[PDB]
Amino acid sequence: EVLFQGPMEMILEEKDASDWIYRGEGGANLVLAYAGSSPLFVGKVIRIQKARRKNSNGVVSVLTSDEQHLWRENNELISSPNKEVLEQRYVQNVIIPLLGPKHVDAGVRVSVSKEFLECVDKKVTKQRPLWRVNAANVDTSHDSALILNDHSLFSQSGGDCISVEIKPKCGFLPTSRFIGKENMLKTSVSRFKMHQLLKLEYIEISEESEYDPLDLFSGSKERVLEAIKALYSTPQNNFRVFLNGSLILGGSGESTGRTSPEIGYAFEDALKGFIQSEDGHRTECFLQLVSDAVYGSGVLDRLLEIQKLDKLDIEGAIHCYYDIINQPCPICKELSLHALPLDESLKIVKEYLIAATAKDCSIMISFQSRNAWDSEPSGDYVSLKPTNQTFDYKVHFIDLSLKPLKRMESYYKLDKKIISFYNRKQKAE
Ligand SMILES: Nc1ncnc2c1ncn2[C@@H]1O[C@H](COP(=O)(O)OP(=O)(O)O)[C@@H](O)[C@H]1O
Ligand SMILES: O=c1c(O)cccc2cc(O)c(O)c(O)c12
Ligand SMILES: [Mg+2]
Ligand SMILES: [Zn+2]
Repeated sequence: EVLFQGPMEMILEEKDASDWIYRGEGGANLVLAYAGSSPLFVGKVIRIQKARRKNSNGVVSVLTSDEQHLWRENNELISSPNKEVLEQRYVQNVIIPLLGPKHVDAGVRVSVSKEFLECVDKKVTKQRPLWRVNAANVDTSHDSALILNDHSLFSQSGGDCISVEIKPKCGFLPTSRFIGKENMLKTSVSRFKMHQLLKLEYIEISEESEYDPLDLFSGSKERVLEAIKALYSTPQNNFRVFLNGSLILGGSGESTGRTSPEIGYAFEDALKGFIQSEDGHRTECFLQLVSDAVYGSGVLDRLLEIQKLDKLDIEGAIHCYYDIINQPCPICKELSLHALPLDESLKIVKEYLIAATAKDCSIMISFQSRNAWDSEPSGDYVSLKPTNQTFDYKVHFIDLSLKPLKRMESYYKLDKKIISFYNRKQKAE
């Protein structure tokens, strides 16, 4: 019998920085994969908050007063001390009751020192997209991070692990009575298709995408495989494929261009030893695999129901927003929405923000080939007949983030700019 220290929370220090390597980033977070030898972290990633270069006391504020009231239904949620606890609690107490816990497993919090976040910042700057380093770096005045399972790995070997990420976007067309007569194309063209035109105007993509979200969310196995083939053709930032955690198709921390014959030949070859098919045929087999696992899993049906919590479109919901923040409505100048009880205006706005989490999130699908000698069977698999192979798979949601109340104004101005530009571009017959 020996004396042990009393329980204490783990803090990561300069030593532990080198055990992580750049994986990717979006607008809010940097993500790193564990390249070390500890069993705690094998097959994990860490999610670190970026800084884009407070209440009535000078003390910084986690949620604004309006946000505390909007989300007051859960007392723990609005009591969150930092953004890491807020995100755990949002996923645990808001999202998982709506999606289920099978395809969601929130993270585990961990503390970090300032030198750790200075190491990670210097470490990754070389592998980040340049316009990302222009706009944001690691927030080194923070003291927490989130640990999560690495969903590009099937097993927390003797055979490659191949996985895909799909950012599916909004899969339905609005039916709101609050969409004005001039804007009726919003009822027949998807937001994603109209948005493409504006992205081209701003040099953010090089070609219009072939992908249509109404296909992927249709419930038709023919339409679904068609969407997967369009994603492969024009991935932009909606499709990525990893081999043992390393990217082999799509953009790194950013969107990318069309799959050229040269790209396709390289990808066709990277699939050797996962798909057992003669040369020039593995790609066709792999896209059927992804399609079958997306449709067979069923995960998109419940996701679409959360998106449809946006019931009035932003053209309706924006009026409830201006009641919430006790402001004269700039849009009007309507005694319908503005005559609602406070509690109903609040519910509409809150469900709008929840819908946005589901319109903005991603799905990661990892695969295990039973060809490998150390594979283990499960109840979730796809049988590839043209290849006489069986692949087990897992599906998980990522980026289930709480949206800030004040972005409501941004949502409205982008929408107005999308539909106006599309309207103009089509007038030119
Ligand atoms: N849990 C995870 N497992 C594996 N890869 C992940 C995981 N979470 C994020 N990533 C990768 O890192 C990227 C950025 O993460 P994300 O949380 O979307 O950042 P942001 O919140 O800034 O959009 C993702 O697009 C994905 O490729
Ligand atoms: O393209 C995006 C988009 O089209 C819509 C909505 C949210 C996004 C959020 C991100 O963090 C990001 O990097 C994006 O690239 C997008
Ligand atoms: Mg993201
Ligand atoms: Zn109004």
